[PDB]
Amino acid sequence: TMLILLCNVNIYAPNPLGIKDVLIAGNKIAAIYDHGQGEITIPKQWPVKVINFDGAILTPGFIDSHAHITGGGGQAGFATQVPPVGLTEFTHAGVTTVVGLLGTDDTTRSTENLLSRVYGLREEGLSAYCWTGGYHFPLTTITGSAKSDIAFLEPVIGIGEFAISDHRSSQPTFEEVIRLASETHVAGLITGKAGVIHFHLGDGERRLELIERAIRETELPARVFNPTHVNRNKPLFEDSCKLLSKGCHIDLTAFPAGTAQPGWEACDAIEMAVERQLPLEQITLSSDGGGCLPCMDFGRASTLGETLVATLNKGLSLETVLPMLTSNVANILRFKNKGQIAVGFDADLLVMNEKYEITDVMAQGVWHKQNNQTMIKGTFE
Amino acid sequence: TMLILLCNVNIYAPNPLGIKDVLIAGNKIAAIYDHGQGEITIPKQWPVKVINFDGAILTPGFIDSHAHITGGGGQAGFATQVPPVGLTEFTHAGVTTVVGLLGTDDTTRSTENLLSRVYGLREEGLSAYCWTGGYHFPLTTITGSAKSDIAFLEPVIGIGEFAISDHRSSQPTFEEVIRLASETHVAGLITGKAGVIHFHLGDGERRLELIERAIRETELPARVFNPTHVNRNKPLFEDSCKLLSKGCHIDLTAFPAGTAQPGWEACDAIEMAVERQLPLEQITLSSDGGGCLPCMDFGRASTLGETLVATLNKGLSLETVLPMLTSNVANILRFKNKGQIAVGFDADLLVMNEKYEITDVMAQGVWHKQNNQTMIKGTFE
Ligand SMILES: [Zn+2]
Ligand SMILES: [Zn+2]
Ligand SMILES: [Zn+2]
Ligand SMILES: [Zn+2]
Repeated sequence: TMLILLCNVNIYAPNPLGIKDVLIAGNKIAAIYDHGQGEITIPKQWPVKVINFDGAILTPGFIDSHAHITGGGGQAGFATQVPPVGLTEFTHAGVTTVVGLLGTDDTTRSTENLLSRVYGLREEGLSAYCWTGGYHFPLTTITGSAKSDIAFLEPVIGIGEFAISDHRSSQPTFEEVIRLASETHVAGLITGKAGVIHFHLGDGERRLELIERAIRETELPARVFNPTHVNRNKPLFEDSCKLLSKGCHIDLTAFPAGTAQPGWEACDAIEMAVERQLPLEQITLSSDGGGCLPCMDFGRASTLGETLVATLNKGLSLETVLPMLTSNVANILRFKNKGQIAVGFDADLLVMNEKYEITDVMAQGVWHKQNNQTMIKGTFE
Repeated sequence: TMLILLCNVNIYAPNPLGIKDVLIAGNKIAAIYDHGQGEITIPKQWPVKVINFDGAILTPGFIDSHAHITGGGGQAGFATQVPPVGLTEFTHAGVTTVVGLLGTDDTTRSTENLLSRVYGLREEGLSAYCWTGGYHFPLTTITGSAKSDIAFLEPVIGIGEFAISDHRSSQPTFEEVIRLASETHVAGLITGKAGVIHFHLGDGERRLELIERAIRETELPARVFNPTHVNRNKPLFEDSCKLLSKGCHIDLTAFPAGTAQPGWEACDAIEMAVERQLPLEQITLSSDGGGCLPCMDFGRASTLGETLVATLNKGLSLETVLPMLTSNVANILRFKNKGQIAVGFDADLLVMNEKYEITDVMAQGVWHKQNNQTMIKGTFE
């Protein structure tokens, strides 16, 4: 029903708030206040559903900035094209907002395909956005330019998974890179949208030279450049840590456990960042859901949960790591109503048990999972 | 604030519900129930503005399907280009949703201009959509076709205002017209949007020939063809009335003052339709706000309210005419959450005094005018 009162929840906003009651009205968070020792009087004509959670952890929904919502793959033949990722693979992993992109195969797939799937997910009740462009240069777009795509297509927030330091890249020059960045950046001012360029990094030894040079040589703000897969190898991760002091957000990939290659598992990279006193608000985590992870090995949204369990199991506190999946991502992507359990924000939230497994998932004030039961399924699941 | 309680309100939903209290949650209507007297016990922890309206009339907000949000004109030289229409021109006149369009000048003005203004008005708190094309063939678009415009640009709902039977038209062929109709119609299927073509009618003796012919010879549903300015002359009005038996929605223009010229004032046309027992659900009214009205007059949204008052002073009932500004528009344009005062619909509401003047205006749950005072101005008003 439209009003939902969630009683007795231990809120991580991601900041710890202690035990609270939270009123949801429509798709928004309407109130948060201390859990009174008795009950309240609710006027009878108002339809309100009341649920007592007996102190269970309450969290913002995860914001996954890197999902191949159309499916990725296609890098070892046509038969390796991954089908579309279903609604429940996001929601049951706790992802209430997704940002889709094309990757390596931006030749058989189009931005048309990508944006249609975005709207699909929106009709099914998920919050969804996307990146235009892909790995390659010139860019795959709808209207012919990144600038026009970001200006005129509401869900498109930036340029994404644009490849550098990778054998599958377009070997882009510095001039090409800073022109692209100038286009997302200015379109972001025009629209109020992220206006970032989300870089795919591979294993090339030039690492982040292009980004380091752009920031040094140019007036482009550091935040415009958002590299991902930064834990994929060790030298890269070191450079990415250094990159933090310029102002860049950096994005770890939650690789399926024991597949982090010769780089760092995301949980180890997080622990290292904490030990080292790095600015944790500039670090994010994404799943690479629907992507292939080449030597075939498939990305899925549930690795966010597992990375989080693995960090907690090391003795890191929930408040230290949770912003990496929530408020840190909302910050760089300019999702002003997401990523926080606070009055006026969207009612995107998760409930977890003592083991940190996600039992309940609400998106836009509507339950997609409840008491560990799927409430909402996608059209063809 | 997040919850607002409207007490003692005489609801026309548009259909008369009598005296109610109405609870607003965020941007939605959440409860409607019998007023009664006595307590109302609201929890102290829940922020709720309570407002008493002493029995005053409450209606849905007006939906204006035909507004030059960028300005129209340009038909008697370059100095006659109307400037953009400020937010309050819509809200002070009770328009909570607008559908913008290009007119005669789709040469120096672009869909990019139009769409940018849609997004402008959304940022200021109005609900706004638009038609792509404009008078002329080939169409003025962003992407290169209406099909892909309607499919990929969320606020674009169809094609309009496409000219037939006018000296300023492109003299389109029947083949040209039904091809455009197939385009919006199919895009309406793909997207769930209106999928209509909104035609400008001129004073040509051929009138609605091309639409009559499309409906008779093709499989295209009648609702796809949506002529406006049907009251501009008397033969055209007779023919448009006949067209209602085919299933089409027809659109009256609220010409100002005594400017209906050789046709009918919208108030008379409406009276005639009620006397003739035509299907009134298929009749709408739009302002042409920001347009030029050459033989030269100016459209403005406040003609809507005037036409309403003029029709009630004829002895017509509010519930008979009100749907023509609200629910009948929402129906043809497939604005499933607009046009009605009902639980689950968007909180777009007007309050009127006994003289049918609009004293309050709410758009998406936010007050733009309260107690005869302007609460929100456009960025440059
Ligand atoms: Zn990648
Ligand atoms: Zn990827
Ligand atoms: Zn016209
Ligand atoms: Zn017009």
